[PDB]
Amino acid sequence: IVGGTASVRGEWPWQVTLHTTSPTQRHLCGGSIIGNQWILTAAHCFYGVESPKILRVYSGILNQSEIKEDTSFFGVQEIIIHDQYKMAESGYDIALLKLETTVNYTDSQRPISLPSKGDRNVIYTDCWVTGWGYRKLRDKIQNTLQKAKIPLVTNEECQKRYRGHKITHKMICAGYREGGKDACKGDSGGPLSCKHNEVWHLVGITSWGEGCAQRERPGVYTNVVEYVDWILEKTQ
Ligand SMILES: [O-][n+]1cc(-c2c(-n3cnnn3)ccc(Cl)c2F)ccc1[C@@H](CC1CC1)n1cc(-c2cncs2)cn1
Repeated sequence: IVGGTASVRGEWPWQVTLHTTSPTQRHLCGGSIIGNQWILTAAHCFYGVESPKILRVYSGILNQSEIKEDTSFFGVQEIIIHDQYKMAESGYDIALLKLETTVNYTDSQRPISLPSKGDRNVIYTDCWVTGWGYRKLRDKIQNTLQKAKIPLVTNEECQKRYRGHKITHKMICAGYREGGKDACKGDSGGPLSCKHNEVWHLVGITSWGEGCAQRERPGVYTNVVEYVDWILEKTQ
């Protein structure tokens, strides 16, 4: 996260850190708890992942340094990537992880609701991106989970900033015109979380962008409301 600040324990309890363990263990992507055995993340995260065997899901983590050889994690039973996914910039950047067992929810590990039926025309004004990613283009994964409030941008404005890409209704864009706050490398797959009537909703999945926090180049997010039927179908 560029231009963000440190979170505290329990502040974003649906946020998980997905680790790969091949050829060495490291943070791969963010993700969001949406059910006791279900994580929602980005399909691009699994580029070069040979199978679910090498994945570890860690929840209730504030600092990456908390993760040691005895830290509990969830195994991944199945990776479900959208059938039309080809690359993040073309859309369909969405994946479900089915865990091998059920999260018992606690103060530090909680689900986030999907955008609610009948809320299609809600204007979200309280949206936050979170993650352990770079603070600038040439950086490193951060120890403490970071947060930044970022305003949504209309798809018309977003298309004007990305005339070489097709910005569809299945994407949502977010950023300041002057830049300075954005997701960056290592934040992909995590949530764009928006609070409405004091309830948090998973509005976006961090997906792609031209650079990090550049002027007039918003971050692009998978528009979760447009995949609710797909999510319900896979998780039934
Ligand atoms: O995470 N992440 C974020 C963005 C991104 C950007 N960025 C544009 N240029 N950089 N970021 C801007 C706006 C928005 Cl919304 C973004 F989602 C693009 C790509 C990635 C991921 C894809 C990898 C997982 C397949 N990635 C992770 C790493 C590293 C991990 N460990 C050390 S490096 C490098 N790439």
